[PDB]
Amino acid sequence: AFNIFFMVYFFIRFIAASDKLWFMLEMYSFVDYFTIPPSFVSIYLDRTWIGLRFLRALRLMTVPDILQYLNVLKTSSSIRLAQLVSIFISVWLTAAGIIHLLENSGDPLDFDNAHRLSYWTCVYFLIVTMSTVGYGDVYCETVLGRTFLVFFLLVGLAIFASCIPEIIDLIGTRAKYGGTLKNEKGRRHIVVCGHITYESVSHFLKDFLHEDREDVDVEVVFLHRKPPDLELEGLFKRHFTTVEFFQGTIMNPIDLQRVKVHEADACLVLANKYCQDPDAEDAANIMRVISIKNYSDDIRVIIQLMQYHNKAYLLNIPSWDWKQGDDVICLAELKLG
Amino acid sequence: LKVRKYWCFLLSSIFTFLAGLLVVLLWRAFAFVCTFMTEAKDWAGELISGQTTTGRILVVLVFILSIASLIIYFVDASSEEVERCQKWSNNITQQIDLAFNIFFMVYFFIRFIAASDKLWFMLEMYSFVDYFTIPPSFVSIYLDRTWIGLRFLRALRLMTVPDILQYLNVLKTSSSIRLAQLVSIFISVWLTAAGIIHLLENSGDPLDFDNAHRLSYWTCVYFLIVTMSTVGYGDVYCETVLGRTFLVFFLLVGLAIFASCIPEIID
Ligand SMILES: [K+]
Ligand SMILES: [K+]
Repeated sequence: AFNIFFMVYFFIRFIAASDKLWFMLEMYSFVDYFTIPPSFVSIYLDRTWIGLRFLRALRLMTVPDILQYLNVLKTSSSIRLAQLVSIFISVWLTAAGIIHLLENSGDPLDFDNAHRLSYWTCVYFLIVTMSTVGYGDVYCETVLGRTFLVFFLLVGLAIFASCIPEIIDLIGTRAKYGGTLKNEKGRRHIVVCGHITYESVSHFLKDFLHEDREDVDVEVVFLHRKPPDLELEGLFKRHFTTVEFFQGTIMNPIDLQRVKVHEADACLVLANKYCQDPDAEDAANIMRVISIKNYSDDIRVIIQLMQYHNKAYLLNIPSWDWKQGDDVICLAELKLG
Repeated sequence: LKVRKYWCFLLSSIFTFLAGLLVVLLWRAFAFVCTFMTEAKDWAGELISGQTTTGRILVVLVFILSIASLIIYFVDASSEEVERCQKWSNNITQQIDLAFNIFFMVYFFIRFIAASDKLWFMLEMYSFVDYFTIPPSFVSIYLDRTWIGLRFLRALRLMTVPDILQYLNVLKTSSSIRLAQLVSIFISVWLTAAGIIHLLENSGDPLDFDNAHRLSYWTCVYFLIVTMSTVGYGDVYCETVLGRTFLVFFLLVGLAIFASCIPEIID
């Protein structure tokens, strides 16, 4: 009865097929031609067999398509991985049906070397074959069945090594720096932004995390746009308990939320001493303070400034208060002073 | 074995596991429209954020004795019987496992009483194991019969072992800690899966209860070590239908898990 409105269902595909010839070998139509006549088989001789109806498992490859219709998996990335698992299950199940048929029926010549195998065993047979484990407790005995194992392993390995090594490998790779800063009860921390290099961070960490400093625990959060290099990565490893790095920009409001600016005690901005244009570096550093002050008014900001004449620009910020704790460290004025 | 009795033992595990599903979800959300607070601050440091003695002392007695609980589980794991009956008065180890769990099932209370998340804490990995092992403690007290149980899940406590190593400063470097993490899950998953294999094979299928193959825990660990390496000697293999279903699932999820983190961080 299910096939009654399925073999007329194929008619609507065949009646108005755009390609009258290329539609002959289409994957979904190919299965039906081997399953529709079996429907007529059980009506003229009163005898039914296992048949090729196990090929209906190939309809599972359309299952992810309906999931798009129901909006279960809206993202395209999830759809692509949902595709591959659909063929994997469909191929695994339809091959077990072939194994079940090629073993229980037996060879057409002698019809005596038939081994009783269950479909629950056939799926267990192939799952350990694909994993290349090979327990050997269950194995194929029919000559025709043995020929399939030789072919299907050969075509299966080639198919496995044709798409998975190129598209599955891309999905696995992901970034290692990111995510919201971990929160702790009674956690005091500061945010350091600006120029983040080895010989600049190390000097600051020597004094801030000094050996003889009396016991106060303040975490240090570094927010730099570029990922750290190997020279600086080792420095963070030696201070893993008190120093954490996050990839982002202090100018991005989203990245400000990631480092929990409003929870920070103070914000520190470092200046690039080796810059061709000190005025350009100072302008960028000052503009970082504006972003921090815009996000939170009552935040303490300490900035390294290259030139003395750029101090006046920081006074133009309405939220900049020297009495509240904001302070400017001018390298040129202090060094030559 | 007169009649099956592990079904109600698991039902008791089901009762307590689903008890949190009912006692918590029915009461928490009613107070929004219109002690717990003090002890939570201590418990956060008493269990997790302990530096010198608030957390370390409590942590030491939960994983060392869990390993001891695993050790005393091995002596009954090596036993041929899966559900044996014995007088629980003065056995060699029947008193200790219950006694160890006596201050473990009230230990879970301090986690549950002052849990920051009343609902999200239901499925946490360490709390998930207890809900399937705490009611088994009550199992052996009302019918005088003890079985293999789900106490093999205590092997998942080995994933906390590297955390204590940080407390004792055995592995100071962060790089050594990261690799020490991965080996901890690898051993914990390997041992806990062997316990499932031991239970799914010795107990047998619930329907017929005749196709049960005698397998030892020493054999089960050897069974999976060659399966993970994809060698497959075949000298030992699973015969139970339920056990065979696990091999199909665990290889599939194991290969996906193996190919999800090792290729990116181990490399
Ligand atoms: K093999
Ligand atoms: K093998």
